[PDB]
Amino acid sequence: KVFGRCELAAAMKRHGLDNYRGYSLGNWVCAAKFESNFNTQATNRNTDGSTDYGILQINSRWWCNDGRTPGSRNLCNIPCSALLSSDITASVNCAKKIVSDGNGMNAWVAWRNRCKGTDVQAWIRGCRL
Repeated sequence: KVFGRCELAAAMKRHGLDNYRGYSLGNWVCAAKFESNFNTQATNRNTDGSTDYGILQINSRWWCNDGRTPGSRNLCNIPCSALLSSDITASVNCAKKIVSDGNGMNAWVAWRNRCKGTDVQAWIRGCRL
C-alpha cells in the first residue's frame, strides 16, 4: 500500500507514535517519507547483505527474519514480510522497540540526516488528526 501523507500520520497517531519516546508525529511521518515514500512494500538491500523492509525500512540484521540474513537477530519476533503489509501494526510495534534501544530515532539514518532538526510539523500540516 502507498499511503497518503495525512493518511499515514493518522494511522500512526492511532497506534501511539505521536510523541512516542518524545518524538512528535511529524518525526515519524518525515521518517516514513524518505525511507519508503509511504510505500508499505518498499524493500532495500544494505551493503552488509541485510535488507530494509517496509514503510519504516526496518532491517533484518536485528529486527526481523527474512531467511537470508546471517548473524541476524529477530528482536521484533516477526518475519520481515509482516513489515510489507498494508496493515502497519507490526511495523509500528517494531519501531517502538527500535526507537527505545538507546540511540532514539538516530537508528533511522535517513531521519538523522534528513529529518532531525528540520521543520518536522510541516509533515502533519493540513491534516485532520
